[PDB]
Amino acid sequence: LSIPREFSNAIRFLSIDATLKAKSGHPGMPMGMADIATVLWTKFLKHNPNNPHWINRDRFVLSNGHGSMLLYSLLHLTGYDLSIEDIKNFRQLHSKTPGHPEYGYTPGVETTTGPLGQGVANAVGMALGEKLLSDRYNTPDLKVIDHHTYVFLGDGCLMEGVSHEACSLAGTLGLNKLVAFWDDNNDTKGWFSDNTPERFRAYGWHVIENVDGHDFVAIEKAINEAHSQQQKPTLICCKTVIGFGSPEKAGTASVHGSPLSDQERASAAKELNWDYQAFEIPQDVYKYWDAREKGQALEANWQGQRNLFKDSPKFDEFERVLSKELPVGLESAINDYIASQLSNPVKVATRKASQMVLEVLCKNMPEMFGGSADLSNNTNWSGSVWLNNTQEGANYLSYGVREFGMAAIMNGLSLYGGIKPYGGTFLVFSDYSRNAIRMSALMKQPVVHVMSHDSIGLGEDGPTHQPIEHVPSLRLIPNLSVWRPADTIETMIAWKEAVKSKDTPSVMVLTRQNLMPVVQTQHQVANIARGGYLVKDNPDAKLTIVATGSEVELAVKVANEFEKKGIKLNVASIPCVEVFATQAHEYKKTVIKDDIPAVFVEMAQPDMWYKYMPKAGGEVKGIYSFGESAPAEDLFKRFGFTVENISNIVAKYV
Amino acid sequence: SIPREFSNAIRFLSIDATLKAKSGHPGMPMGMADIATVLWTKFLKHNPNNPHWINRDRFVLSNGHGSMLLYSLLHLTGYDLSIEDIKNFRQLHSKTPGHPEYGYTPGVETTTGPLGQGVANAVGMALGEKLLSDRYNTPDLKVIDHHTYVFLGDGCLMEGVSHEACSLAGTLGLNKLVAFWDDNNTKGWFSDNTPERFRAYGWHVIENVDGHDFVAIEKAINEAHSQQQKPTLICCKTVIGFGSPEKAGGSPLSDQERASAAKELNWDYQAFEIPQDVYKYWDAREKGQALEANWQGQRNLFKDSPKFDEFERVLSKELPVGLESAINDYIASQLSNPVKVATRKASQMVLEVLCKNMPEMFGGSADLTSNNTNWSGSVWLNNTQEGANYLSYGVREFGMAAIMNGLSLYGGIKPYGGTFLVFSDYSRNAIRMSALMKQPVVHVMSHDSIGLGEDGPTHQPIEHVPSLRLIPNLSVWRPADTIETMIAWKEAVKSKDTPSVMVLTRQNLMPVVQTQHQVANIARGGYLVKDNPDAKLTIVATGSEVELAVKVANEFEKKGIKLNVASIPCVEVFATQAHEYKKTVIKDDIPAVFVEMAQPDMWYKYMPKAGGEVKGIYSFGESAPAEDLFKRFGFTVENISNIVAKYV
Repeated sequence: LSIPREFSNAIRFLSIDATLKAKSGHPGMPMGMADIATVLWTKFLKHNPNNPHWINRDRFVLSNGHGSMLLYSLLHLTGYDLSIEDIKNFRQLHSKTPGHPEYGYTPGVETTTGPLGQGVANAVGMALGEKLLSDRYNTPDLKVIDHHTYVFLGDGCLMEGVSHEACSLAGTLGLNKLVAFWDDNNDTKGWFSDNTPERFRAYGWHVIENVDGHDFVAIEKAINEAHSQQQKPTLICCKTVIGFGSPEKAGTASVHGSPLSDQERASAAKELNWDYQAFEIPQDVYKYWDAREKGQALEANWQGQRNLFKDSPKFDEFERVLSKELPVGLESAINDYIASQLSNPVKVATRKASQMVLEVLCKNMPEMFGGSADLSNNTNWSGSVWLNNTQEGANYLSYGVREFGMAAIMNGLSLYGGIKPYGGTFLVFSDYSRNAIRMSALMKQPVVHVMSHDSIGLGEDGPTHQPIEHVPSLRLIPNLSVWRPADTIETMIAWKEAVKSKDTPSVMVLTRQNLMPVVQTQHQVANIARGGYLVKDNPDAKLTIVATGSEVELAVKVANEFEKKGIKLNVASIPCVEVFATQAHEYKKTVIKDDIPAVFVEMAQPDMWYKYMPKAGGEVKGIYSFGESAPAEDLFKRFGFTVENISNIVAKYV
Repeated sequence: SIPREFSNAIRFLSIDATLKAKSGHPGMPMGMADIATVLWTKFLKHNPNNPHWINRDRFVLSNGHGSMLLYSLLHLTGYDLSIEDIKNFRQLHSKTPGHPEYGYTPGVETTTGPLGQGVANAVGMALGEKLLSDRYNTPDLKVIDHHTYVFLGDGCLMEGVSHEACSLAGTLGLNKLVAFWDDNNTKGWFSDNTPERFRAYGWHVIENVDGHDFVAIEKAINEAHSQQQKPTLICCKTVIGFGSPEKAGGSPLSDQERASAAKELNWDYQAFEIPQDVYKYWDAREKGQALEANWQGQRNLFKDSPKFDEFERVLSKELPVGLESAINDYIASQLSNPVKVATRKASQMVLEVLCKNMPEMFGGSADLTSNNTNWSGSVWLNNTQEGANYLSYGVREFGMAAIMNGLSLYGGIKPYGGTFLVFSDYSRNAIRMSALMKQPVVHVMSHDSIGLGEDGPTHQPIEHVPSLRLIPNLSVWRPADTIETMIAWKEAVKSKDTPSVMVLTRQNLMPVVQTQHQVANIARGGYLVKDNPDAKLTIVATGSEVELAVKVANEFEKKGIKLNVASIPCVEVFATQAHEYKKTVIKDDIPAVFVEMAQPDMWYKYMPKAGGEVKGIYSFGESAPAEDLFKRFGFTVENISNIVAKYV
């Protein structure tokens, strides 16, 4: 039953040989962690290479940088559809083997890593997912969800603040099926001197210190100990030698950089008694590693549980949430809400409009899992049950003041399956969580990032809290829909589009201050989903005011003033530029007519609006400075967002 | 020895100001008033008549929902912050904005709002004191010697940037830094053993200090001062809203609740009324004026020392007189001896010159270990303190940026620091705060585009350049070659009130600057690399795309068609130029094609009357060698020529 080093050395040589060929990538960390990986993957991991999508598989995340070949080696050796040729094309065009692992095509890659720290937070989100689905669907007689989450992490991950956010939260939530392995291979002394075990005990984790990461038996015992934990997530502190097996390179961290020379490879092969040439793996080694037969048996055993679940009360819901389809009754519920708003219009902040909408969505969607990062701006609904207080039926989480951690955990929840996460903070704090938002876009995960307090209209908190560049800065991120609704019906349509989206995350940009309703007609409702539409449509319009969010009501008031003077204006609302940009050419030119001027009005940095300037010309009115601490009314006067000032601008053209 | 009446003064100014503003939070000031009273009246070395006194202790309020605590302290000790100012809390143009802002309010050391960063700024200020004291003190004469204090709250501790800054402060042994934690009456989301965490960082921790017991507080601060090697965290148990019968344990109190607190705390004064005995206890002008006068004598003893002139120059924020000639010589050398290098390498070559001439420059990078931020004279603080002019911050991009803000505020130090451009997403708000605080920090950002190749989409910027151009008061330089890189760095170090981002390539680039007439216009942010009277179209480009534009123009030249080529190394500076110049560089009556390996939607602003189009990138990047990516994304002489050929 003992594991010969030969079997782990297969990882070391595939990693060395691949990086040498690519002249790019790093073999040090894979050489350091190969024995740990061998024990975990061959003695514990529950997985099926023939079905990387098996819903009860253990989840594995490689969070730490460089060392991508560790994961590709594991997937190849165990029999996933990742070939020796793919390994020979590590870091080349379109391959299954990019320099950093990418979720979505390579079989068995659970998340996209590269930026440090976020892999650990994604793993936290995956472990939370397992907890949530097991709670939702298991019964005393039948467990259909029951598995672990494993993550490998390094010193760089531990230095990153997002690791503090995610691991502090993992400890509070008691994610006992989360097991982390730290590659403790240390020049870090000059800048990294934390007592890491003490830090993790401070988070309420179980910590296993001083595990020899090159001793197969010690590693196995540590994993056994981790499995016995009923209450706390576990950190296994694995002492390793970076570049283990290389007499010349072992322990230098220069091996954490460049590939090995031809001569160093041969020297490593001598030191390790490895008899094989580049990319050659003997059949004996493949025989130990291949997990196809065992994995088929594991899934077949679990299928027995799924069959027992057939026809149970929550079976149809389970199938539906896993399929990612919306409930059949949602459309009718949404139309009823919109009809109610047309009948009895209200003047409310869009943060409140969003809360009213979530009452409708969450009643109808058991998969929705909300949250907020504070010490909850309208992210809760009447039926919210906070996981902080209650395990039973939990559908909401207060993340504390952890904006980046919240965003990266939600990426893990989205990847996990059966869950539609959304989570709120003030829009300025998108600066803290920015790269996790980008990652939701890159991984095509339709997370909803709810961002309140969207402009100088928030008033007295002042310039540190007032967004200026934020809305357009988020518009620049590929594959991210930025919705900035004007009123309760625009807010409903924006959320509908956001939850319907299969592959694109959204930002929901919401006001502090109350706004008068602007949508008047059922005809406008379908056009709101087109991202831009006419609030005022006059055949003899002389100019278009184009606005979003809180500026649409300002535009209407100005159009009212000009109406009195016998001058017709059009008013266009563009609640989502990204969506509007994809519409038909003819449609876009009906909303922003090409042969009359346009004035673009938005309380944000307005340079991007010149893209939409009609042939007839016009100008943009935005904000280019930081804000000020004052009541909202005084700020609107100071920055020129007044009926009088916008009228004076329009007057230049008509 | 301290009557509660004297700390209750902070409580009532805070309650009364927030009630009048109908905005703001009196709870935290009510909880921390006794801790602040001991600190400020028994320990803080300061001069209300000169908030810029070089050897003052620095105080930082990191925590939110507590602005009135700081305004009360400044007012009572005698700073130029009046009762009238306090009556205008949160009102337009007042000296008492809702969150403290550096620059106008006297005695406010940093701008705080977003949580966690105050702590990192304080770490930077304590690092600053250590650097200047190492540079200028001798065993016989201490010119710089003072403490750094920071108040912080639960939200600050939950933020990741607190982990980055406090981990590093422990490693660096900043023993003159003392932090106070408002551990007030949330285990559902915050259950850390905070003392154990801080001991794990190498801090000295004082637990269970009663925050309403004046004697216990003073004992704790004395204990912190005895620390020779570690920064100290003092854990203070407080009652939020302390003094209020209805609220004790962020909304302004009602008139009725104010009257109640007053009865409870035995405060018999009206709104904003402060009695003589309170001012007599608190006012610090006499003791402060003498503190400074004494020190200005130590300063005068320093007058004969070899490092005195330098000390005075860096505190003044003046550049050395020989710098201008050194830079010109460099530029003339490059025109005489062109080389094809990455701008990352050009930047390192420039720093050789700048750092040799400017001892105040303090570099750093965020890694385990291709920014090229070190120069041959680099001495890493991680290895030795004697002569240290560089720090490895570890994998701590946000903490590095926030610490650099603290170093810049501190004085006598010109920080710059490097990470990959994509990771500006991690440190983004600290970059914004450098802009808001008018601190001329240089944020050095390498690996600027899909040109970095194999590391792939998680590492390749797309939206980053334009996303940073949107930040108010931030100059984004994207130089094309060695001379543009030198001019960009020159402008960045000359800037008094505006931070810069230096955007640099991984991959090599051929020289584009040819003449001194061009050199003279690079500092205008945009200029013509090729200027032809018969030009049919302009290719407008930045950074690595300028050489592509030049190659395309040279191909058209062979067929008898002349093009203009404009290089725009800094859009923010170009935008400030005269109208005539901008419409000369981008000639208004011929089409333009904008070429840049970034999201290009902002370039429509510069489209000439004659029209044209943009060529940028709208998708994520990809893992492949750079040459293969340029073919897929269309950044080739062939494709750009095909676009130009639509117009000419």
